[PDB]
Amino acid sequence: RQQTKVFKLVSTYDKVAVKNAIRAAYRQVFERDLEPYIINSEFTALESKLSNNEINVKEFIEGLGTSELYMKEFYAPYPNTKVIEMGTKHFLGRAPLNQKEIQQYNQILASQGLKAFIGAMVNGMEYLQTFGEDTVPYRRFPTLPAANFPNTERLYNKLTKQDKELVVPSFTPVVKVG
Amino acid sequence: MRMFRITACVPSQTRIRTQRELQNTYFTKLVPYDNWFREQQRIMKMGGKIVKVELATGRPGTNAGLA
Amino acid sequence: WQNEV
Amino acid sequence: MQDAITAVINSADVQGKYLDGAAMDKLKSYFASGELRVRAASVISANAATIVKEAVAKSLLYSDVTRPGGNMYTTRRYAACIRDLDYYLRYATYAMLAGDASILDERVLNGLKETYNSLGVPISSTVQAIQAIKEVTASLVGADAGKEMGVYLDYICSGLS
Amino acid sequence: MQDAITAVINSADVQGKYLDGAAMDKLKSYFASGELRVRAASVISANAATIVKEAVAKSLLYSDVTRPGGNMYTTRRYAACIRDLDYYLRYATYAMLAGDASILDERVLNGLKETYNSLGVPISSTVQAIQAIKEVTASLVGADAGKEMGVYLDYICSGLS
Amino acid sequence: MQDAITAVINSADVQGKYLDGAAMDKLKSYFASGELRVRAASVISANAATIVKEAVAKSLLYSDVTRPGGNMYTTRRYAACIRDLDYYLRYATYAMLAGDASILDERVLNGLKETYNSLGVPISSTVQAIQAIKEVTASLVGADAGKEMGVYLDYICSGLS
Amino acid sequence: SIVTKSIVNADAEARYLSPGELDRIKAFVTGGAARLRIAETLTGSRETIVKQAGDRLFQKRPDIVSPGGNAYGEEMTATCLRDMDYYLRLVTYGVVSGDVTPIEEIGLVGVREMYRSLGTPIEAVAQSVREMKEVASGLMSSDDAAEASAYFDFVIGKMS
Amino acid sequence: SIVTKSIVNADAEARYLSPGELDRIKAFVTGGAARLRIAETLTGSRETIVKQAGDRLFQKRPDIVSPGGNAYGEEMTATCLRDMDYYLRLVTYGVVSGDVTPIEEIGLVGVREMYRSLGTPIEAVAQSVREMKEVASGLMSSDDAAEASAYFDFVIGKMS
Amino acid sequence: SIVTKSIVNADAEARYLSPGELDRIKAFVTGGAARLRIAETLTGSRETIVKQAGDRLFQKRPDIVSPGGNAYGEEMTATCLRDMDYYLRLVTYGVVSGDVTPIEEIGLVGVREMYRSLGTPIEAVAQSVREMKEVASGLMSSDDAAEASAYFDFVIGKMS
Amino acid sequence: SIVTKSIVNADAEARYLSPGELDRIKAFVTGGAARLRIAETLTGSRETIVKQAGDRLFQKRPDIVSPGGNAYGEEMTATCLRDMDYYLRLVTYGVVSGDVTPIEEIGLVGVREMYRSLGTPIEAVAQSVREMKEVASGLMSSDDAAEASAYFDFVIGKMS
Amino acid sequence: SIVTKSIVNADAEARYLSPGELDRIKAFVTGGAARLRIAETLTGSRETIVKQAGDRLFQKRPDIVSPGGNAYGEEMTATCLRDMDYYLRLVTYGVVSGDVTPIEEIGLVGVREMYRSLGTPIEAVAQSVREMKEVASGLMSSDDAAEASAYFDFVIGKMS
Amino acid sequence: SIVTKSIVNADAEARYLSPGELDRIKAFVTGGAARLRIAETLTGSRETIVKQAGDRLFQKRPDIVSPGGNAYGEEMTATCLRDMDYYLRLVTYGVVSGDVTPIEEIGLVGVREMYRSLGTPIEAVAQSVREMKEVASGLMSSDDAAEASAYFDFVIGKMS
Ligand SMILES: *[C@@H](C)[C@H]1/C(=C/c2[nH]c(/C=C3N=C(/C=C4\NC(=O)C(CC)=C4C)C(C)=C\3CCC(=O)O)c(CCC(=O)O)c2C)NC(=O)[C@@H]1C
Ligand SMILES: *[C@H](C)[C@H]1/C(=C/c2[nH]c(/C=C3N=C(/C=C4\NC(=O)C(CC)=C4C)C(C)=C\3CCC(=O)O)c(CCC(=O)O)c2C)NC(=O)[C@@H]1C
Ligand SMILES: *[C@H](C)[C@H]1/C(=C/c2[nH]c(/C=C3N=C(/C=C4\NC(=O)C(CC)=C4C)C(C)=C\3CCC(=O)O)c(CCC(=O)O)c2C)NC(=O)[C@@H]1C
Ligand SMILES: *[C@H](C)[C@H]1/C(=C/c2[nH]c(/C=C3N=C(/C=C4\NC(=O)C(CC)=C4C)C(C)=C\3CCC(=O)O)c(CCC(=O)O)c2C)NC(=O)[C@@H]1C
Ligand SMILES: *[C@H](C)[C@H]1/C(=C/c2[nH]c(/C=C3N=C(/C=C4\NC(=O)C(CC)=C4C)C(C)=C\3CCC(=O)O)c(CCC(=O)O)c2C)NC(=O)[C@@H]1C
Ligand SMILES: *[C@H](C)[C@H]1/C(=C/c2[nH]c(/C=C3N=C(/C=C4\NC(=O)C(CC)=C4C)C(C)=C\3CCC(=O)O)c(CCC(=O)O)c2C)NC(=O)[C@@H]1C
Ligand SMILES: *[C@H](C)[C@H]1/C(=C/c2[nH]c(/C=C3N=C(/C=C4\NC(=O)C(CC)=C4C)C(C)=C\3CCC(=O)O)c(CCC(=O)O)c2C)NC(=O)[C@@H]1C
Ligand SMILES: CC1=C(/C=C/C(C)=C/C=C/C(C)=C/C=C/C=C(C)/C=C/C=C(C)/C=C/C2=C(C)C(=O)CCC2(C)C)C(C)(C)CCC1=O
Repeated sequence: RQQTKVFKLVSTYDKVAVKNAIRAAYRQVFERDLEPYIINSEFTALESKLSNNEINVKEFIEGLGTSELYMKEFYAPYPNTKVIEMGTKHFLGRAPLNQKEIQQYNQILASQGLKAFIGAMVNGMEYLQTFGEDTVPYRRFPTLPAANFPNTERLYNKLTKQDKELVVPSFTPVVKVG
Repeated sequence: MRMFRITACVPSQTRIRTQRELQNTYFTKLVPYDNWFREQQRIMKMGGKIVKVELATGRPGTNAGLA
Repeated sequence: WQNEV
Repeated sequence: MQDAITAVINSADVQGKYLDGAAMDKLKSYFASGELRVRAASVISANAATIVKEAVAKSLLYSDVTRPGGNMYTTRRYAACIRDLDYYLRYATYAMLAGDASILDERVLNGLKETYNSLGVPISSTVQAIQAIKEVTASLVGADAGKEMGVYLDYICSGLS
Repeated sequence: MQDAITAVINSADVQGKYLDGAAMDKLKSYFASGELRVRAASVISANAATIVKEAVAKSLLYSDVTRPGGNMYTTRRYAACIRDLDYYLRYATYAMLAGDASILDERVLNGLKETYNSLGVPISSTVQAIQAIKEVTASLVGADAGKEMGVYLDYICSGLS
Repeated sequence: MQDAITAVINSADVQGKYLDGAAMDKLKSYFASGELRVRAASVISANAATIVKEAVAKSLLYSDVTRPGGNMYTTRRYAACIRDLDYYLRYATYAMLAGDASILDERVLNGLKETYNSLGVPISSTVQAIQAIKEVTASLVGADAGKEMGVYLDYICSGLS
Repeated sequence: SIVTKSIVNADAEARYLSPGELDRIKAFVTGGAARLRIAETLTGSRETIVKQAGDRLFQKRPDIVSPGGNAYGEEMTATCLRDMDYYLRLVTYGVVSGDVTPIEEIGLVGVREMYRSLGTPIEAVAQSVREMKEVASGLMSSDDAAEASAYFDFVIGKMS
Repeated sequence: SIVTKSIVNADAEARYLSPGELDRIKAFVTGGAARLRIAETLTGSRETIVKQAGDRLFQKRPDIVSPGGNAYGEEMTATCLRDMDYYLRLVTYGVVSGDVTPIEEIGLVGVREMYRSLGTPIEAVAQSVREMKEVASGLMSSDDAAEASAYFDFVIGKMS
Repeated sequence: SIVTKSIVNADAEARYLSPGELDRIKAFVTGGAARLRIAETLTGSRETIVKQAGDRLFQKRPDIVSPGGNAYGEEMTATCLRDMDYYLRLVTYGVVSGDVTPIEEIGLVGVREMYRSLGTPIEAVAQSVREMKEVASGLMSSDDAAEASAYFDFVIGKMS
Repeated sequence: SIVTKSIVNADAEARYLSPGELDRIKAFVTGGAARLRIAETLTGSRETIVKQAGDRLFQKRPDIVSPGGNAYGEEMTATCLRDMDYYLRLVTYGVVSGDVTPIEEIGLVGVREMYRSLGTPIEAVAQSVREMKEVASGLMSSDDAAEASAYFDFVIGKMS
Repeated sequence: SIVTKSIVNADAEARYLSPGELDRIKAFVTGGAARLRIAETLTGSRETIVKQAGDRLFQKRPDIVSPGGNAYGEEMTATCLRDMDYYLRLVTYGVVSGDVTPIEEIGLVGVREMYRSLGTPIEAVAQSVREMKEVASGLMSSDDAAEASAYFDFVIGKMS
Repeated sequence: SIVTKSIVNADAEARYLSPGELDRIKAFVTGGAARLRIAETLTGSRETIVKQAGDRLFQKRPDIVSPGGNAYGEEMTATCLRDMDYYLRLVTYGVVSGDVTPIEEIGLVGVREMYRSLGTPIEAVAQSVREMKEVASGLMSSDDAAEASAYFDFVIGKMS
């Protein structure tokens, strides 16, 4: 929680800093360096746009999310619930908040697909209040609400493709309506 | 995909951030048409002022061929 | 001209 | 945004003195009007979707805007216009609750006029649509709240003009 | 984005009418040309790296632009220039396949002139590099295919200029 | 960013030539000034908050800016001024230690003037605060280092102006 | 057009069009004559097919034109006829495009909100476009029935 | 104000004001009369409240008025009394508004950094705000004093 | 209910309930006798309230029962009466609880998906709930009529 | 496979296969006979195709076997020919499957890391696959030659 | 320059360039005489080290100078010597500057892409840089050799 | 330690340490001897430092040890000296590590909330740390005095 670096693209003049931020964003979104997962870098246009400062780091993160590679890695081989877990881990930095969030994101993934899910989870108020418009998303250690910390810890304590089980399939409701 | 470019100034109303902030305080960014409504709603709800907005990419009134 | 009730 | 109380407080604070007789008179006026504002808000929350429906019907449907070649043509642009009028009605109700036009300025009119100009949206047509909103909401809330809701809708139109 | 087919569809959509004889023959013309366009796109994709290679070789390499002081000196901006040329070739192939330049002005020319002016990129050198691209592609694919490739490439040139 | 060392290296690289006698003399001059620059930077960083303290005290405090109706009214705006003066002092120290006023252009002056214009920050009062900071730093860190800080502070205020 | 869709996918992947896409546009361009024939047949016989399908929709759903329905009143049934004309023209546009993008973005994306605002029973419109499907299949050739029915099925499913 | 808070809460959910929220604004507008009466009580004796609170704090914290202290000197004491008056005015604004948003926005955000820059002990000013709280409670009815105590203690806790 | 709403709102800001929330709960619990009596009144006229509510609805929108409508026979009209009693029970739940959230928890979340998968015109359902409100206000006191009309109106708004 | 590719692209938007994808699957399943015939024509001449392609490459680019080169050793010449055979198998897989997905999944993605770790020039092996394509087109029917050269061209251009 | 890198780190942490970096800058500015002397040592004999490094590369990698290879032509080898001269000049710039920021900002950012568009065996370029480092170390005096070798093998590490 | 921060930054960028990081580690290791000397000097006089620091603090702030204060009893004064010993140990830890990382990680994150919970005046604790700084400077060499006063001033500023 303390031994980490937060990548803020303070200025695009420093090209080395821009490249470092881009690589860190790749690592955060995809969990790995995307050298052995691509023929060639397909995000070159996004890199050029960010380097010219025509878009913000949030736009770069959204473009990474709304990419064929992400749906190849974390959407294609997993059900919708696992996709929700992985997406909220990669972008928001923490596990699903509750069953309301899971229900909503399932609704988007059932009505508009993965691009709408990524766009809603990136343009949400929580994303801007946490990472702003210039910070690459980073792993978070939330205290609240209940069970968010254990779910996030379980999500982040396992390497990529460690297992196919669901850390947070759904929160068992204490009170069932009707 | 009918892209907008928006020049917006979002001030800080709660926290006095001690590091540089013009990169996200007054910024000219690119936002897609589909995302633009949500982005502008978020910006207005955050107290920022939309200094300018324009349709940099796309043609107005295009009935078909908006991809 | 009907509806299956 | 601001309301009547916040507006009065800021007006007193900008020159940095306490609330004098005029400020508390304004506060009394807003407190008296609060009952009517809450009732009109309840009515509009009742019939927002309706008011939008007959407003567009008497202002937009079967006109040069909805037909092919018009900006409201196509189901996509129709849904966009419907959502625009829905948000306009909701924010006019919000301003009616607050008693202040600050919410319209900093939440409905910043970045919207030039957004329409970029999209080529007909400003003169949306003005008449908002006026239809005014008349329809006046027919429901009554004249007393109708005049103030029309004041807010006219503020929206003038900012959009 | 819109191709020739989608351009015709939109043009008929503006008047909200079924496709008439003019659109009829436009669609026939596009479908006739598609037979050659597909082969041209395939052959261009065959050696897209190559054409960029010898085009830069005959147009920019061993010149003051690539020498120290030139705007291609240092490996970073050299890679940027090569990536830009790859973008130009790919998007011109996209336009040729689609048969319409909406993609060109919609993706590659979005602020490109302003970016090049601010960055100080030499417009004349870029135009000469694109002309080398056009000549190499025309020689590789043929006279006619090179012709419709070069019309789009000259569109990039005009947008940059 | 560029400093005296980086400035000399860039000047040599644009001609694509190795360092020569003139570049060597520039490097030795910067190295000689490095002692003064480092000690001035350390002394400024030791009591930068105090420098801002007597800077604001003798320029803005008990004036129309701090009183209600000014842009320094309210604790939030006062903290904004404190942080802005901290920005200016820190970046002036960075420029002085680097020896080149390139950090100010690409990290401070970039969008600062128009940002203040959009936020309504009075430019003249900010320039006066910069002058007060210049005088305080000159009195605190000696004459030569004082003038070195003052030249960059004047650069900052001129960019604001 | 499928050419636009293939270009969009290739640009998303940042790659030139794959052999599958090239074969797709090749088959589309070689078979454009049949699509144009379908478009011409639909345009020529649009007025009769729309009227017949509207009549069959009335026969299935008489309440739509009952005194109190959205289509009741000769104005409000002529507007159904015009809406069916619009959807038939959209299907004709899609047939000559090879994909469903114009159908999606002219009358499909946001159709539910429009028909909620107007109060139209969207399921009734689904039945109407179905009836358009049977009428077109009746008037049009057997082999082209699959091609036309694919687009009609897409419109029905999305707008159902 | 509670009206602004309810409006923002509804807007964040993209809805209208719920019935219970509407009753909450009903109650707030009903109690506005008592709120304005408390505001009158606070404003009428502002100078007396400030003077008594300042004297009490000076007796309780003589270091600030002692030589070498931040408030030492007649001008410094006058400036501190001006700050006391400012915070009393903010408390009155919060009382009339029915919430603490105006107080926080005007004189509670960045106050720590501000007073650190000014070299003023934040705890001493918090104690002075407390003293104004007791002085106002003494000059005001029980229910009114309880109502104003919420804003007074909010200011004290936020600054402390 | 209102207590649940206040608890959730406080939890959102991670704070104890404000005095406004506390005395709102105070007034609600003190006045709950009238709310419970009004819920009793609505429960007692349940059979009749549903009876003339459905009668007026069908006389206003016969298409839902006419040829082509969702509820043609006495069987589907009985299903309408069943749903009608459902939402009467929901309004009673809201009246006793005092806050609309249980209604949202029961008969307002995903309701559009329900009445699109069933073909039911949701506008007709809104009209039926409006007939609820009209006849129920007819059979109760004016102030109690408004107290119940708050929840009936909220259900109507969630309909359209 | 075009099947799996279309399914993945469909599930990306979470909806059934579009009419264009279904039409492409039509064409692919219909032409699977010709695709598999190209499968036999490639699989039956593997030794001759690899022999001629590698042999002619070795005189286009003598540096691959020049002193200090990547493949001076006769063992390294055979290793390069084994890479030849692997890539030919992968292209046959792609041709039979009708999509470039098997090539990507087996022997294309990460190839740049492959050949930088082993130091082999990417351009030389791209010329290798080009010679593969030339020989294969020479040794098969014209339409088969074009169909196989589509996947040859894909692998060549896309890795190179 | 070390000062620029220190300023960048401080700005990233929003610091005042803490004494742990100020002493490093002090030591660099005091000892810059030795670094600049190494600058003359490298610059004056640049032609020498360039020639022997190119020689050694050609014995170790003669394929690149072979007609198949990239360096063949008696002018392509001239361009290799020119690139080696640029890299030596960059190393001199970095040595005088005190850090590797000029190295990466001039000739390391995207060097892989730069050499991929020319077909150059980038690992052979790294070997040439290694030969240059060996020659320079053998030509200069021990600790100066290590000081230059830091920037050199930084260049090799980024180049491989 | 600078080693830990450098390794964390390199891992965040997923790269080996740059030459600037390496020679920073070089300088840190070289100065480790003097840092260990300062740490030993502070550790060998721990009881003396805490004793005179507490005596001077109580002389300056007698109210805390007076009856009714936080540190009235002998147990309370011993607990103050215990906290003093903690902070001196943390200062020694930071001096050994060459940075303020251990101090902030152990006894500076949430210290304000902790002492607010215990009712301990933060300013009194800051004055205690200042007294320790004075004593250590008095019994230690001037350069070492400044080196330790860096950490002492960091702790004092963190308290304030
Ligand atoms: C007295 C017991 C305490 C005390 C007070 C004190 N304050 C100042 C100076 C200033 N106080 C303010 C504060 C505000 N201005 C605003 O507009 C608001 C927001 C509503 C606040 C809170 C300001 C701005 C100043 C600066 C002077 C000016 O008026 O512009 C002083 C004098 C400081 C000096 O050095 O001149 C004093 C003494 N100080 C203490 O130590 C006591 C705890
Ligand atoms: C103070 C003496 C004068 C003054 C200043 C003032 N500034 C703001 C707000 C901002 N100032 C900046 C400037 C910078 N941020 C940076 O990161 C840097 C470069 C490193 C600079 C120069 C910004 C970005 C803002 C807005 C964002 C923010 O607050 O962080 C204010 C507050 C405005 C408000 O109420 O929103 C003030 C008061 N105003 C005066 O009147 C003085 C002359
Ligand atoms: C008929 C079987 C169904 C039906 C139809 C109906 N439609 C309207 C009114 C409109 N229909 C449209 C539709 C479109 N406009 C477009 O641009 C597109 C694509 C090209 C479509 C699909 C519009 C926009 C209107 C508004 C009027 C106008 O066009 O100006 C009505 C009238 C409803 C009313 O209240 O007036 C009706 C009756 N209604 C049914 O119940 C049937 C299921
Ligand atoms: C209807 C009365 C008029 C009309 C509407 C119309 N609007 C759009 C597109 C947009 N409208 C908005 C609106 C807002 N953004 C905000 O932040 C606010 C505050 C509530 C509002 C009102 C936006 C952001 C867009 C663009 C993004 C999006 O549409 O999702 C269109 C579509 C234009 C087009 O498709 O090119 C239309 C048709 N059109 C008229 O003719 C009426 C006068
Ligand atoms: C030589 C040992 C290896 C090799 C290199 C090689 N390079 C070129 C041509 C060029 N390379 C560059 C680029 C740079 N040289 C530098 O020193 C830097 C500074 C950062 C850069 C970016 C340039 C500019 C050219 C020539 C173009 C121009 O305008 O000058 C060649 C020739 C390629 C050709 O076919 O022309 C060669 C041979 N190749 C090997 O095989 C060796 C391992
Ligand atoms: C090459 C023919 C010429 C040349 C090129 C050059 N370009 C840049 C920098 C940029 N180029 C672009 C352009 C695009 N980015 C995109 O994503 C697309 C659309 C898909 C385009 C057309 C941009 C945005 C930049 C800025 C960001 C970046 O550097 O990536 C440079 C570098 C300039 C610098 O100083 O950094 C260069 C060298 N230069 C020539 O001399 C040729 C004539
Ligand atoms: C021939 C066209 C080029 C060439 C070949 C070459 N390859 C190697 C070594 C290996 N090549 C591979 C590659 C693959 N193995 C696979 O299974 C796949 C497809 C699924 C690929 C792409 C591997 C794994 C090796 C090493 C392990 C093994 O050999 O089994 C060498 C030897 C390199 C060495 O020095 O050891 C060579 C020479 N060389 C050229 O110059 C041609 C351009
Ligand atoms: C079915 C359906 C509907 C339509 C429903 C319909 C068709 C509704 C229409 C109902 C109609 C036709 C109502 C007629 C009302 C006439 C009145 C009150 C005039 C009275 C005149 C008087 C008292 C004058 C008396 C007189 C006076 C005083 C004199 O001075 C002397 C003479 C004179 C005679 C003039 C809806 C639209 C609701 C929904 C959709 C839908 O499908």
